[PDB]
Amino acid sequence: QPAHLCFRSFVEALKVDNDLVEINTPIDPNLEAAAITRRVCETNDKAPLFNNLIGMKNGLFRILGAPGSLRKSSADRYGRLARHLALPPTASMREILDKMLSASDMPPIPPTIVPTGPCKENSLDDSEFDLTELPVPLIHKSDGGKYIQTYGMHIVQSPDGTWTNWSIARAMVHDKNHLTGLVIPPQHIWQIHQMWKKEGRSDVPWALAFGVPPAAIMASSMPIPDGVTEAGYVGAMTGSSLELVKCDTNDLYVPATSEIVLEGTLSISETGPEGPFGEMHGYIFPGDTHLGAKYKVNRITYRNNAIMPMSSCGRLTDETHTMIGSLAAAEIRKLCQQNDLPITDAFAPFESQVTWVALRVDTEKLRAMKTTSEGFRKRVGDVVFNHKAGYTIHRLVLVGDDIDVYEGKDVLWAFSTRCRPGMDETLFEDVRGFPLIPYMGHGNGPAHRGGKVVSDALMPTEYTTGRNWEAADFNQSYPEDLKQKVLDNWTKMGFSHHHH
Amino acid sequence: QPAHLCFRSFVEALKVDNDLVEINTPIDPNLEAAAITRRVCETNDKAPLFNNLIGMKNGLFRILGAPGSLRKSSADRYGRLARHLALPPTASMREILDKMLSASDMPPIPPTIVPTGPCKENSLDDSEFDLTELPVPLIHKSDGGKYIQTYGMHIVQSPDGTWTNWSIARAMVHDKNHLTGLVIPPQHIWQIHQMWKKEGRSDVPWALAFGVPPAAIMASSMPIPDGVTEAGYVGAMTGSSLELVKCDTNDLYVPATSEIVLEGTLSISETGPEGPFGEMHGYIFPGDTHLGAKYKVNRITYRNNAIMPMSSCGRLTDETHTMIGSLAAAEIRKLCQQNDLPITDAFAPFESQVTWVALRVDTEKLRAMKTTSEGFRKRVGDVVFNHKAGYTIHRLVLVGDDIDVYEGKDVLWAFSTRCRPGMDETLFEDVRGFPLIPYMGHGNGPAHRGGKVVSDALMPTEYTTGRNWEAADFNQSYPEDLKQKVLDNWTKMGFSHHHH
Ligand SMILES: Cc1cc2c3c(c1C)C(C)(C)C[C@H]1C=C(c4ccccc4)[C@]4(C(=O)NC(=O)N=C4N2C[C@H](O)[C@H](O)[C@H](O)COP(=O)(O)O)N31
Ligand SMILES: Cc1cc2c3c(c1C)C(C)(C)C[C@H]1C=C(c4ccccc4)[C@]4(C(=O)NC(=O)N=C4N2C[C@H](O)[C@H](O)[C@H](O)COP(=O)(O)O)N31
Ligand SMILES: [K+]
Ligand SMILES: [K+]
Ligand SMILES: [K+]
Ligand SMILES: [K+]
Ligand SMILES: [Mn+2]
Ligand SMILES: [Mn+2]
Repeated sequence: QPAHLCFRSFVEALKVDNDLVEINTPIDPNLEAAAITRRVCETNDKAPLFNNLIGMKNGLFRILGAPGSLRKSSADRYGRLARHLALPPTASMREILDKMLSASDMPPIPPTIVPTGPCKENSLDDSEFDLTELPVPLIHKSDGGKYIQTYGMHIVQSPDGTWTNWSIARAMVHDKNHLTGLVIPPQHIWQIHQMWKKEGRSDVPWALAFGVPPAAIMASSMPIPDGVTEAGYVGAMTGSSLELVKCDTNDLYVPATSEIVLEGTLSISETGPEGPFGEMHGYIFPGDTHLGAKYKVNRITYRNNAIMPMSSCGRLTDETHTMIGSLAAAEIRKLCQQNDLPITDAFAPFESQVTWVALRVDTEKLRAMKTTSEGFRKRVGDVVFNHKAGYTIHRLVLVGDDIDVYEGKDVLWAFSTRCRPGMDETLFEDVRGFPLIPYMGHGNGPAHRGGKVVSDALMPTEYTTGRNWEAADFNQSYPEDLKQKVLDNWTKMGFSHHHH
Repeated sequence: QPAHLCFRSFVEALKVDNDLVEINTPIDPNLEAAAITRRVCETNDKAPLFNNLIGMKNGLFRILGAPGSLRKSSADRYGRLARHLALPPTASMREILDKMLSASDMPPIPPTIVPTGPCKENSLDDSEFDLTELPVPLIHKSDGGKYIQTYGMHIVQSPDGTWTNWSIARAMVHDKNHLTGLVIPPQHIWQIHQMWKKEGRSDVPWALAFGVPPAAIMASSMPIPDGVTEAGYVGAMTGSSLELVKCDTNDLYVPATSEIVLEGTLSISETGPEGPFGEMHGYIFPGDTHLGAKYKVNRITYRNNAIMPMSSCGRLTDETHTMIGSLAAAEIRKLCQQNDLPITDAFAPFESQVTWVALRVDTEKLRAMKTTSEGFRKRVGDVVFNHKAGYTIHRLVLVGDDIDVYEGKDVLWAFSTRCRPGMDETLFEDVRGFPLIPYMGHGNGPAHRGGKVVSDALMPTEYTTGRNWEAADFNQSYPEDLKQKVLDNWTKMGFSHHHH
């Protein structure tokens, strides 16, 4: 099966790419696996595959860390993401995000039901498993639980059957047969939960599939529109209908090649302690347990020699940056264009801890609008900050066409030199805020409201007559022939490879 | 003579350090020298010494580019700055800035007058030179003149004789015997000019010395206090009285080993076209000529085989970042401490185009103050933004003791995650602004006023009870023994030198 359609094949692809380290000696899921993975993420090393995890029994489980993290070379920096999508390993960020957006104006390709698959190779009923007995990792030393769920896909469906959502949200072990996890507005798992709670009749049928098709976990991490079933979006993106099998204990459908499947319910009434967790912005606040949603597990099914993917998230760079930020930026780009805003590109700079998105403006189109910074900033911020795709993003930076928004150095240069603090900004206090950012949930103001800004790094003439500067750089401040002469003579003179 | 006391010796030191490329074939001062230098600065390469400059006659002149720019390795990143100061080439930024601040509570060591020196080896009177005939560089293709002066020291003295100031300010050739240049408030060359203009009797006696003692050019780039003669500050810093010789045509004194000396006057009445110039923030606005101050040159004296230092300034990284930003930050650190503010460190992040300064706070001392963010931000911003040392800086970022302000990644992390836009900031509109920043002089508001902000990246408990988080990083989220085990086993497992 292709790597983008089968997690087991994706692991082989990473090996084939010389992007895997297999560790066959015993590794402790209590911190050691996650520490190794953390170190990998902070240094852009090869992904670790822990084949001998202390506490693994009856095939549950191996761990793959850092599945969507960065490679060291520039040329295949994003190669792990490209391997989620059947793209060449040298694919650019633009190409990855375009692939992720491509299904937005295609007909869905609904999934195909098949009678069985590898995820049915083994099973454990409610008398045979105990989640406290599995080698679930402690990912950070102060975490409030062992976070089994950092890179699986929750599956929930609307009461009326018309929308089946796939998404990543964290969850930790509560006891032998329950998890607790984050289920917060405006996320689709929360929106569907609310539908069930208003109906009031039953708990939500649920499945959590780990080691799903890589193309599916990418969509699971992306804020595609309300009401859109991710399976059909992934089908359209990949050009193939995804093969799904029915759960044994409910009528939800999981990818046939899922490594591990939990089947059960998401309660409409119960909660339990959840968190704290070392999170995407780089922090844990020890002891800050909150209540979270409570999941009951009724059945486990799994592949022979099952592999659990794990995100050891925190400071740069891991899945919470490469996937959450970039995929939100992609959706924001489209949202802006659909609102008739002249945005060509969007990216969440890693340097901002993916709390900013830089929006590249087609300034020819901007000039034709005959508008001003105040007006344009307000329009852009209303569109983005009032939409779910803008939820995680607290600062938008508008830049003109000379800036490559995928290059954080250039975004920072533009922001720092072209946006006058205060005057060239509009603050938004009456929008949904993202509480996970420390300055929100642990800050001086309301955890759930405000704290957002549009920072206009467009220069005045970009609205009127056109760019009126040249950069004081090698590229722009010397003629072509001279630049070429310098480059041609560079090593000859005494001064100091793309792949590497 | 020691490298920090003699520019010719400094050039030898760079050679000895394997930090020089001598170019002995013809190089054009029309753009080519500066393009090579620009490329060096953008790639942290070796400094270029142009020994065969097209248009050099009768010993005027060779060029050294990139005299204060960065080296590629991390271990001796700041080695060129260390070589200005007699510090080991591995000196940290903290050590360099402490050296630069050390003379602030020492008695000055006034200079020593000597009868002659190398700067007297050759002379040209007013009938023998023509500044349009010298190999003065065109540094950027759209510059409004050939900028002879990018790394020399202007020397002017108060009318009463009590203060002799040394400073860097740009100047370009106007005609055979005049320059134009920037002379703007609140700079000391401007303050002294104003004294002469109010006296109204004569033009200002002036000298411009190129290739001065490196320790002197560092002080020339630093906003030491009003009224303080840089020569005595440099004497105290180095522990040695600087040797100066008298000008021939006026009673000012220049370093004995200066490579090139211009003697003349700075007019109290005349101006001429000045600029545009590709500047420290990375931009030129072609055609934006302004009037500038006008200098008359009466005499040139120079060393045999004179060398002109040149800054090919613009985008990162050159002298305008390494020296202007860092030396302003140093002075701001001291200013804050002298105002009883609990600041331990200050640095202008390169990523901010040296328009921010990050201030590291001793949060134990902060807690004892029993204050709030609003109050503290206002206090800090009043101190800094009302002082000349804060002139160039438009954003102050307050960070706690876990952040190394010399590491821009960590400043950006703290800013992005700990400072809520708007609420955690105080804007300052009624302070002097720095017009050279594009969003000031070419922006939407007053070029000379406002546009400043204090951004508080201290978290709430840093004011009260103490830090209440741990980072989600390898360092903080795993115990010491485990971290060490991981590191010890890193290469054994399959994963991937300080000097490199
Ligand atoms: C790639 C990835 C995504 C997420 C997470 C993680 C990884 C690795 C971990 C490591 C588990 C960290 C936490 C931290 C998380 C977090 C919480 C809120 C917002 C963003 C992140 C969270 C989480 O617990 N809760 C959450 O509501 N969304 C999460 N997302 C984002 C989420 O997958 C996207 O937003 C997506 O669009 C959802 O789908 P839909 O609702 O649009 O169908 N989660
Ligand atoms: C290291 C360096 C410093 C400066 C410059 C340059 C280099 C290489 C060039 C490349 C020529 C670019 C321009 C760009 C410049 C610029 C203009 C205004 C502020 C900052 C920079 C300027 C300039 O034209 N005018 C100016 O008033 N100050 C300059 N300084 C800063 C100045 O040396 C310090 O501020 C110092 O503290 C002065 O001494 P004092 O007055 O305190 O005694 N100049
Ligand atoms: K999703
Ligand atoms: K602007
Ligand atoms: K000075
Ligand atoms: K704050
Ligand atoms: Mn969804
Ligand atoms: Mn001074």
